[PDB]
Amino acid sequence: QVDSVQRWMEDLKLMTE
Amino acid sequence: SRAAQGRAFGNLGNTHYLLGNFRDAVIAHEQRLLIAKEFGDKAAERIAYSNLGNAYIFLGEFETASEYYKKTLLLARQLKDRAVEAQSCYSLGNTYTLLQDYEKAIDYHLKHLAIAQELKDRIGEGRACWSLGNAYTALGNHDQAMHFAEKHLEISREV
Ligand SMILES: [Cl-]
Ligand SMILES: [Cl-]
Ligand SMILES: [Cl-]
Ligand SMILES: [Cl-]
Ligand SMILES: [Cl-]
Repeated sequence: QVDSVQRWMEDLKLMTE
Repeated sequence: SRAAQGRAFGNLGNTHYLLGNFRDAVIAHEQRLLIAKEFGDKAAERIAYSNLGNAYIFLGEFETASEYYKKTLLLARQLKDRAVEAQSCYSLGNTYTLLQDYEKAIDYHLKHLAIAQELKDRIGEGRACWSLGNAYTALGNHDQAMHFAEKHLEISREV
C-alpha cells in the first residue's frame, strides 16, 4: 500500500457532506 | 414531498456510509443525486457526487470513483468553491494512484497543491508534498521528488 493513500483512506472513512 | 425525500436520501446515504454499508450508501446517494437534478439544486448535486466517489473507493471500484470525482470537480469549479475543488483534486490524485496511473495522479496532485497554497492550507500543502514526492519516486523522477520531500519535511515541523 502507499502510505499517503492509506492515510487519505483512513480520513475518507469518516468523511461525509 | 419529493424535496423531503431528497433530504432523507442524503441523510440515509451518509449514515450507511459511516456504518460501512457502502453499497446501500450508493443506492441512497443516487436517489439524492437524481432529486437534486430534478430541483436544480447544485449544492446537493455536488455533494452527492463526492459522497458517491467516496463510497466507490471503499467498494474497490476506483475507475467509477474517478468518474464521480471528475463530476464533483466540474461542479466545484462552476460553483467557484475553491476548497471543494482542492478536495476533489486530492481525491483524484489518490484514486489515480490506486489505479497505478501516476501521470494522472501527478496532474491532480499538482492542481490540489496550487489551491492549498492559495488557501493557506498548510496541512493540505504538506499532504500534497507527501503525495507528490511518493509519485515522483515511483516514476524515478528524483529531482522532482527531492523538491517535494524537502517541502514535506519543512511542513511536517510546522503542522
Ligand atoms: Cl451522473
Ligand atoms: Cl470530493
Ligand atoms: Cl482538470
Ligand atoms: Cl526528475
Ligand atoms: Cl511548490
